[PDB]
Amino acid sequence: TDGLIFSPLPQNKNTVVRHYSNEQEMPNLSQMAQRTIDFPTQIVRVSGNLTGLELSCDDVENEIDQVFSKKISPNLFTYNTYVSCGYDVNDPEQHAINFSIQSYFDPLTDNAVDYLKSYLKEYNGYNLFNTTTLQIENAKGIIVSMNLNAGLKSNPDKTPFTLYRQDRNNFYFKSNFDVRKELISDIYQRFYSNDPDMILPFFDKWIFSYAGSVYYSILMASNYLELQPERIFVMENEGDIFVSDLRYYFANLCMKRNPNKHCL
Amino acid sequence: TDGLIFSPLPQNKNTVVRHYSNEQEMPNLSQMAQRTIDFPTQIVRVSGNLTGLELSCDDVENEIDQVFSKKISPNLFTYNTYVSCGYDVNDPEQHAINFSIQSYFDPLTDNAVDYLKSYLKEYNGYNLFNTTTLQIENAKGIIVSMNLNAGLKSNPDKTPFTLYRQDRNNFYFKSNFDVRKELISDIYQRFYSNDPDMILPFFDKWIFSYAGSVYYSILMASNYLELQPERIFVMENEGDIFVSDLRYYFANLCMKRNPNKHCL
Repeated sequence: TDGLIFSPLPQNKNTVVRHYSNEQEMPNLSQMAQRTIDFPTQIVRVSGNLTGLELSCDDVENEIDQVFSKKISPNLFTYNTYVSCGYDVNDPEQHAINFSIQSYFDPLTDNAVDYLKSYLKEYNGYNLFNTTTLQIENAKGIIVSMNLNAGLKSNPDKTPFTLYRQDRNNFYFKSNFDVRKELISDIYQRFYSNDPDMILPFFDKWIFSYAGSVYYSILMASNYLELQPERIFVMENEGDIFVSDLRYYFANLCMKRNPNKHCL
Repeated sequence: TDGLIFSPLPQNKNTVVRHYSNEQEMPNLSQMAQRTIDFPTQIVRVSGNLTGLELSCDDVENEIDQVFSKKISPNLFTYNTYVSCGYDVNDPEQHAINFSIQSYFDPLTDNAVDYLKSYLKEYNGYNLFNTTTLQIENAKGIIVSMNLNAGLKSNPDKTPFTLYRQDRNNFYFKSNFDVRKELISDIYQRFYSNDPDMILPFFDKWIFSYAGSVYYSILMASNYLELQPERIFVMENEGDIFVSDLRYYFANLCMKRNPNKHCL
């Protein structure tokens, strides 16, 4: 209802999907302080045609889970991973015909970085089904292009609301780890506050430099806010960006968390 | 008003702003095809503290227009320029205390490229007020992070409306010239259509691959659309991005242009 909400994943016919994530967990700053060096976000964007290989999607997904997903633990990494396998519904054995892996993940500590370098030594480039390779890439960086909605939602259980104002701001980060350490932590600490000396400086930092002044009136009139931090991964090659289908946004139900029913 | 609408940030207090652009001109694909030289988008992001120099904002704005804006003609360039000057409101002369130039522009013809290279040799690095220099930079490329709003606007003359759905999609372009040639032209040609075989394939191309299907219902229910194509200029240095405060969006007042008063 309120808090972090993940967008629904892509719907497709005759597909087994496995989805694994701990990104809903709040950033734990005490844990991330144990990483003392920058490390790039790891990106997987792999797919392949399996037609004729006589694999089942159970085999495909179990093998990917064994060489990738089960090696990335929620206690060492923040990750969001989506593994798809399409099958031939008309094939008497319903063999797989394709698969895809989409993932981003970040080591959370220096020890996690150590583990990661050993995992990569073993599995980067792993041959998947003699069709493609498990290629784990370094994102060069990430551009967050963040949208803010402020408005009045009559019915909190439904999607429509009266949009009063929309703003965009854009920031470059070295990694999704830094996004979580700096931006996501601050959303939790100050975006869900009705203390004016918390939320308005939050607006000045992330929306625009005097947004606190502009939004005081707007927050008094509003009861519902959203932040959509679109994460645009900047890859090494010129012109190569990656935006995962794995999205999240923040809904702020002021009407339910504050006595005055509004956001200030 | 509908079509391209400029959306600068709310003007800071005690500021003189001049805004110059021909970007509201629709793309003419036949004219744009006459350019054979790929050229990067030109970027100006200049600012300086003028406190104590006893300049008026008129002095500032006229000097900038003489060495910059007047030199970039709308018949050789597509440009968008915002020149700001803050003044000391309590100073009896209200002297200037700061200024900024924000601009992006593209040569429209091979001859315009010729003029540009000569203009740059003369004026790149020009001394502005013994405080900073006029620097024109090459954008490496542009990431467009485009937002779509669809909803129900009761009163077309005011801002609020009932938001039904929002989507983001992201694209890389080499230049703003390419953005206008590919995306902006298509906005004019198909987004401003109530032909389902025009607008819904537009959605399939630019929003997401089956957006026509999902939006069919929503466009029948909606009467108001917006596209916010945020242009994130990627500069040469790693981690260096530029977003101008000069934004534009496209409003589509389906109530004013279509017989059944809705977007389909």
